[PDB]
Amino acid sequence: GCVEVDSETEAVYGMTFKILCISCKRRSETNAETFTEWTFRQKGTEEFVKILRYENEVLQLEEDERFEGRVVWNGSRGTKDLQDLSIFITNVTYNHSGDYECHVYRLLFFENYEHNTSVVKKIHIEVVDKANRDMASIVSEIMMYVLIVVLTIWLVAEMIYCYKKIAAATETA
Amino acid sequence: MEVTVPATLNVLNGSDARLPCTFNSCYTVNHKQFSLNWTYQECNNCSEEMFLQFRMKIINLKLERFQDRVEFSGNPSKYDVSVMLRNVQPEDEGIYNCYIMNPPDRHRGHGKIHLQVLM
Amino acid sequence: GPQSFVHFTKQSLALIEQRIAERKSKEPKPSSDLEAGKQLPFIYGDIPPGMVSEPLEDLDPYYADKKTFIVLNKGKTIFRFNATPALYMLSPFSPLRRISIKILVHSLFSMLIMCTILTNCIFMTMNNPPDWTKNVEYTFTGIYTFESLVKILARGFCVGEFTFLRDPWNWLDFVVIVFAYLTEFVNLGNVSALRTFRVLRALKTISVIPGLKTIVGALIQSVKKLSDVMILTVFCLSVFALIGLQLFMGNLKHKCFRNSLENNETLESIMNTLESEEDFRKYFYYLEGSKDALLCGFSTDSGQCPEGYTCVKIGRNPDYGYTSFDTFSWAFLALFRLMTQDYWENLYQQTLRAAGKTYMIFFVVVIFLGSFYLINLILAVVAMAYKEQNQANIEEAKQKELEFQQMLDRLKKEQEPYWIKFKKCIYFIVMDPFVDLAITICIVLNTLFMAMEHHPMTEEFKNVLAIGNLVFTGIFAAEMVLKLIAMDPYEYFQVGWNIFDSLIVTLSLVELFLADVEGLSVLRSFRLLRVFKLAKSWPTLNMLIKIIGNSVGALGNLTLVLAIIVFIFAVVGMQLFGKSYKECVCKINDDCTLPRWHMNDFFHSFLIVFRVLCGEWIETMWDCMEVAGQAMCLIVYMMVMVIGNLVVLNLFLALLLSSFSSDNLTAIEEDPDANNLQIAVTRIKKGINYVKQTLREFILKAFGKIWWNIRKTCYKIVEHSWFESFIVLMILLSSGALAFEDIYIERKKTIKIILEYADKIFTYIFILEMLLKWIAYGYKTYFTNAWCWLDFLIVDVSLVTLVANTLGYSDLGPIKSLRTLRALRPLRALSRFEGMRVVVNALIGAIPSIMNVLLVCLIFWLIFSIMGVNLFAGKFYECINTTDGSRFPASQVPNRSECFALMNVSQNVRWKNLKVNFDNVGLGYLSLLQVATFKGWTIIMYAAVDSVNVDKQPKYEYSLYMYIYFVVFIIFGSFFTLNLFIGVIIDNFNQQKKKLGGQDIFMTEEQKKYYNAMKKLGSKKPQKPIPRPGNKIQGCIFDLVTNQAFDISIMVLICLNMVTMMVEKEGQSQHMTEVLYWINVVFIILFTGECVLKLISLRHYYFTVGWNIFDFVVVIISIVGMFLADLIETYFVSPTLFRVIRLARIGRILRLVKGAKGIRTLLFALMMSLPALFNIGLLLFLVMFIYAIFGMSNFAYVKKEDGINDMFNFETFGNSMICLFQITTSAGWDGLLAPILNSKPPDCDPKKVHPGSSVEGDCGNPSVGIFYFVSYIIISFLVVVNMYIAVILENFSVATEESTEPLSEDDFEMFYEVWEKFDPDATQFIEFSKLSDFAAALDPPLLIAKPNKVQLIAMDLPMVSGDRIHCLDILFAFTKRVLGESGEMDSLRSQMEERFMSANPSKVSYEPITTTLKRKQEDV
Ligand SMILES: COCC(CCO[C@H]1CC[C@@]2(C)C(=CC[C@H]3[C@@H]4C[C@@H]5O[C@]6(CC[C@@H](C)CO6)[C@@H](C)[C@@H]5[C@@]4(C)CC[C@@H]32)C1)COC
Ligand SMILES: CC(C)CCC[C@@H](C)[C@H]1CC[C@H]2[C@@H]3CC=C4C[C@@H](OC(=O)CCC(=O)O)CC[C@]4(C)[C@H]3CC[C@]12C
Ligand SMILES: *[C@@H]1O[C@H](CO)[C@@H](O)[C@H](O)[C@H]1NC(C)=O
Ligand SMILES: *[C@@H]1O[C@H](CO)[C@@H](O)[C@H](O)[C@H]1NC(C)=O
Repeated sequence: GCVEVDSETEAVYGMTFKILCISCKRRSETNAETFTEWTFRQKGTEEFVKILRYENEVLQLEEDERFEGRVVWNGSRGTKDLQDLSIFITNVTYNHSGDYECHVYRLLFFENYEHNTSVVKKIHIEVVDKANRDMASIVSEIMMYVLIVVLTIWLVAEMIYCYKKIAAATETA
Repeated sequence: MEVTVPATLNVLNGSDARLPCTFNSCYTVNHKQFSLNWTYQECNNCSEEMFLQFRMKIINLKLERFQDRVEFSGNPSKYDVSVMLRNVQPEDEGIYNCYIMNPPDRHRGHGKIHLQVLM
Repeated sequence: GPQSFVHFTKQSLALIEQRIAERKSKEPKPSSDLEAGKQLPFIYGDIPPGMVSEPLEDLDPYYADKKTFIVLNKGKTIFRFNATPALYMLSPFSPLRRISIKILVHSLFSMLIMCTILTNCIFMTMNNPPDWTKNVEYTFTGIYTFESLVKILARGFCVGEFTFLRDPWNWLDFVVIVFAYLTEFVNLGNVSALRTFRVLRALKTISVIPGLKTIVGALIQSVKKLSDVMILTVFCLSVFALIGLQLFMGNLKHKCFRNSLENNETLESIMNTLESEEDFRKYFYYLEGSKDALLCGFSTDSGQCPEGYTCVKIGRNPDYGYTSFDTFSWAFLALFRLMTQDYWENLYQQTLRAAGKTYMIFFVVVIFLGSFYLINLILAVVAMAYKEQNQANIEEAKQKELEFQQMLDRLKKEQEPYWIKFKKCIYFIVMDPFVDLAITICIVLNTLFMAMEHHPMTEEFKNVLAIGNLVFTGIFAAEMVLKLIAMDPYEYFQVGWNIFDSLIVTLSLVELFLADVEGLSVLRSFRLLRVFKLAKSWPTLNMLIKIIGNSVGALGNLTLVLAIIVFIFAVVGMQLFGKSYKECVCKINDDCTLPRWHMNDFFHSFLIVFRVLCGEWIETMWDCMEVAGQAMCLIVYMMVMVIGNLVVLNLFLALLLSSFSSDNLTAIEEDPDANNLQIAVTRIKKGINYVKQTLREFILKAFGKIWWNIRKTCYKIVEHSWFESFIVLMILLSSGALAFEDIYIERKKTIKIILEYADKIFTYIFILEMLLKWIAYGYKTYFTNAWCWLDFLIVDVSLVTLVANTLGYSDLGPIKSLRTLRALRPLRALSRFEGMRVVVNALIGAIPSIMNVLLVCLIFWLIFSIMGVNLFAGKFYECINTTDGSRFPASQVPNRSECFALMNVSQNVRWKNLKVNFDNVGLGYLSLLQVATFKGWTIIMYAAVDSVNVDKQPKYEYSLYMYIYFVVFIIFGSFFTLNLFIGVIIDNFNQQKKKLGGQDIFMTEEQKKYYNAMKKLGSKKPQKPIPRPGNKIQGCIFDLVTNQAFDISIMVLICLNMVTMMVEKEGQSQHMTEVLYWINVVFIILFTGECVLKLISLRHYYFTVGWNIFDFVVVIISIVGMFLADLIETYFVSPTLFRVIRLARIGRILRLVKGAKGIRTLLFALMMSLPALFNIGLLLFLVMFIYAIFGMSNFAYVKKEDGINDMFNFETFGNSMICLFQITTSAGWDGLLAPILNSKPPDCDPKKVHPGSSVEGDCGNPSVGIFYFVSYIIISFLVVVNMYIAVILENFSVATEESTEPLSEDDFEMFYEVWEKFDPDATQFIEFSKLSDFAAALDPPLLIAKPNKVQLIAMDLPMVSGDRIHCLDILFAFTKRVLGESGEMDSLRSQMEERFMSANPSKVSYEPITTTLKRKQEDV
């Protein structure tokens, strides 16, 4: 089922990016009328201003020219029980860097009860000129390579050793 | 529903007559749903007059024919719906009926007592 | 005494009383061949015509003094009596009592009583009898009164020793008759229970049916061995129940409470004014369809309340409130559940949901000790007990036979047209081998032609099957009628198989001719039984036939009582709870309609008794406890459990041993015909060799040292232990890397990359390891070794996955799917751990047998599944409403067309089929597997018994009596196939044992070297009595601590500690908690007191006795638990840690075992079993792990319908192992399978965008789901049977060997002084003729009394040249007589020889020429 994933944090300038925000309901079986607001603070400024609000399978996108187009909903489709509020940002420009508050507003619909939860997720986004390969990737690659090499070295060492040994042995008789 | 009453009850004029009625219903007695009606008919083919009814409490209709001589004398939670007729008079002779519903028990109970007044 | 027959006369009586007087004036056993009830000995021959059935003088001379007399039946039956005048009124000579005896001893009378009992049973079965049943019960009371009057008038009431009342069963008759009298003549009241007491009439069966008393006696005596194993089961259930009470106390009460209570309400003001389960829902969280709140938990790994709902502890336990851990009582009940594994899946998924998933460890321990160990101890002892009887009886039986022979022998010593032409033609035309092969292949073809049925059969196929069954009936009929006229009609009907065939062809012609539309199972299933004629040749199906024939044969009387029992309990249930249900149905089924399993009818009562017999008693018990109170219902259901399961188990073991008696029932000579099929086999082999030769004839007519150095090198580097250990390390790490591949893997976006690169490193290492082994062993040696093949295959799959990944051909369908085959990677570890290797090669050596006993099982279940398909074939298509899931009422929407019209005019209505139905022999096999495992059987049954037609809305119970089908199926399959299976398995696990030389199968070498010492520990008994130390006061202290008094007082103190530990309960007052804490304080200080006393006295030696070490461990653990829990309570907070620590106090409870020899020996057998169970547990953990990886891989994004909750969902190696442990005991696999079986998108949605992840599609693959689950069930079943065999072997072993050790040194010194008086030269050589006085000159225990030569020749003593013998061989030969055949014998033999060769090197004078026995054989 649903799995809370943290979004990526860097976007490659002049390309596209996908801001994940997954707010799984605690109990899958229940139902709700989720609707979300996304607000964002450009790195360097101090204010959280709304960019989009997505209720009832329509993305009312705010008039900020920092996002005139360039964004479309990649979140749950045609369900009105959203549970996946990720948006897609085609054409990541340098102004898309900063902080993103993904406000969810769930109305859990129950037996005789309408709870109205407000979950908030926040994301840090850096617009980079070129995709920096993640440190874990390169560290893991270097580790694998040095480990392979040292393992073959240890093996061939023990090999040459036991071979010299058994060779002295077979020439002894 | 099993309802236990005496088919005939013989009482001396002027004495107190307890009309016993208990009922074997397995379900617990919920006072918010339990129903009891006590009625009175002079004969099997005569009109019934309700004189006491339980609806979330006790309801005594104070029929003129009984004056204020009717009293409840039971305990519904203990499956007892008996009534008391104080200082019995000759005109009290007749048929008395204990009707009982104990939801969600499906079947309605009915007890019938023939009260006879002795000299 | 062949002429020992004199009418009992007054004169004889006179002599009797005279001899009594002679005995009484001066102040042997009854011969077991002249007792009453047996058969008359033959020495008497036949009875004179007049003397039979008349007072005869008592024949046993044992009673020759007492006033007793016999009367013999015309069937030569014996009946004791008492010659005292009956009731001081009726002399044995009064013609009244005379004819009384006359009528008592007969065969008309027993049949009379038995027929009356059967009619009375039939009348009991009715629940609401009509009016005339009053007169019928009058008649039955009359017959009982009359027969009891006959008996009491004949044999006297109690006025004599041999009399009515002394008969124990006659007490039951007396009770029956007096209760009938009362119930008829007093109108006591509350008759609902009095009426029940007349069911004891049905017990008089046991008195009347000839030969049941012995069977009930056998069962009663088979119980008396369940003395220890019931003490122990009560004790283990109690300890585990105190544990459960200490951990989960009040846990199953958490309920997801609301969070926005308005109107200033609170939890209490609500929990007071709240009664209806339609109102609880407004304030709690009830799942869409259910009748409880949603159990939640405060931890993070427990369940989860939906948002706006807090987890609070209030309300009413789950399941009508009956099952929980709030009180020790309910703890014991829930643990009886969890032991009998009876719907324990719900206790599992309820505690794990409330307490937390971490507590699965508790269940692992409970199911492995309590469920697995106890059921095996039971199955052990009864078996052993039962086996004992067989031996004895069979021994005794053959003994009597010998006597009969000798008895016989004593007597012998004392004596000292063209119609016939045609008939011959056809009898030759029925050519045994060829027409036999024809019949057999036609039988198999008819079966495989009926199996070609499915539900939506196009009419073409249907008429094909029609004419096919026509032609097959024709062929079978033709051949049977031919065989009939071939021989004499009499000769035809002589052989049983021909009666079978004739009956079947009769039925076939019946329903062909008459075209019975009302019944289908009348024919369409009975033509199937012909498949049994394969028993001719098949030597395994023949074993199933012999098992069944036993069940209705020799070992059939036992089966009878089972019927009786399953009847009696049945009608008991119908009389106690009968009216109670219909009266209280509104409580147990909100619709005010009887539940599916009531006891308001005799049929349903028998259903529920059968259900509780096959191991599903709990749901019906909750309903019955809700209606008829917790008082009667528990008594009834526990009585049913114990009695019925005991009888079923004795029956099962009886059939098992009687079939395994194949060694004892093998007395047949060479078969009159080996195999008529084999005749044709040989003949066609002859023909094929002939045609081979002819065709070959016609065809011929028509026409560098360094390399071996390197290999030795690699051999070294691959055998070198460091390399093996390193390889196992890499294997374990690769399996871990598999385990991390959850659904959350996308969240851990660093572990993902590390694991990817580590998979690369691992496949590289394993390729290098493969190459090393290659260069070392060589392809020839390598590919020979199977383990090497599994490694090769799995590393090749890894390699191809790697190359497909690096090339970039990922996501190309199969390759992606191929990644899931990566899950077979842990299996590479199977070859490194010798435990798993030895268990696996054991099971692989046992596969062949289960191939035959699975082929017979598959044929049998195919018979049952075609029988099924014929009855239930798309009659499951209900027209449910999906909103709630309630089958529409058959009053509307009768025929499917209406269901579709309703769909068109409305919504949420689906012409829905079951998922495991009988639509074709395929799904038939699956549903039969379910019904045979009782997991889902209930849904299959309900939807079947509602069947109406091919497509019609099923009515509520329109075909009720098809329950019978299931029960009969169950029995055979689940109680005969299994039986048959078990048979060969033990035989197999015996043969393999004999194959290895009595060795234990499931143990390594090292485990066995441990095992031998663990056996040494058992029955050591060299124990030194500790010496009384030197101090005045220490004096009295030791004097105290050694008497039995002090120890028994400590034991009773421990028992009181138990009873003060269990008296706690959920919600108890604060005051009671404080006083229990103080009582526990006093118990702690007192146990520490006794420990300090033992220390003061025994000093160091305290730490000698292991049990004292356990005592010290417990007392330290206990005072720790006290102080530490105090510190928790005061300093820290977390209650979970607190309770799990306080749990440590139960050590003192455990300390009880010391006293019971009986409890100890059992669990000592356990601790000597633990090695084998560890290897099997390792293997089972590999299999569970491998299946868990597949679970996470392909069953992760399945829908969540039933058994796949938010929890328990194959979404993590934690939850996946939860579910796999659930279905390891076969529990609940129906539910886990149900959502996987959705494929098409009215049940699933194959474009379901899983948020966060990217794996579209939320419905699993059925063709892999059923494979997964069936394979895991079968593997679990095999591994569990291995476990059962291990423990039963250990139990059979501990009991057989009992041993002590004698040892004395002074015996050697007396042997030396007696040596000098006969050997003055100290030559160590004595004469054999002089040894006759030597051996009679020793002192005890070495003394042997004359005549000594009788035993000296049997000792096998060697003799050196000159009729002379050494000193050592005599000294050891005498040593072996006193010490015995112990392991120290051959060890002591070595040391005495090695010390002698070092002192006397002259071996030339030691060479023996013969022995004591071989020389005497030369003399004789
Ligand atoms: C006549 O003398 C025979 C003697 C050899 C006796 O070997 C015995 C070994 C134990 C063994 C295999 C035997 C009989 C009952 C068997 C038990 C019956 C129960 O059945 C099971 C399995 C099937 C379940 C339905 C019920 O429980 C097991 C738990 C129980 C069982 C299989 C445990 C093992 C028992 C035979 C040699 O004498 C020279
Ligand atoms: C010996 C084996 C092979 C069979 C044992 C069968 C018994 C377990 C059956 C037969 C008679 C049944 C009993 C018939 C009568 C009663 C009395 C009954 O109690 C009452 O009726 C009380 C009535 C009242 O108090 O007014 C409780 C069930 C019980 C014990 C039944 C329990 C189940 C019994 C003992
Ligand atoms: C997400 O958005 C992109 C861009 O519109 C779209 O092409 C893609 O199909 C979407 N994917 C999902 C999973 O909805
Ligand atoms: C951000 O970039 C846009 C062009 O994409 C530009 O119009 C705008 O002025 C920039 N804002 C700032 C603060 O530099």
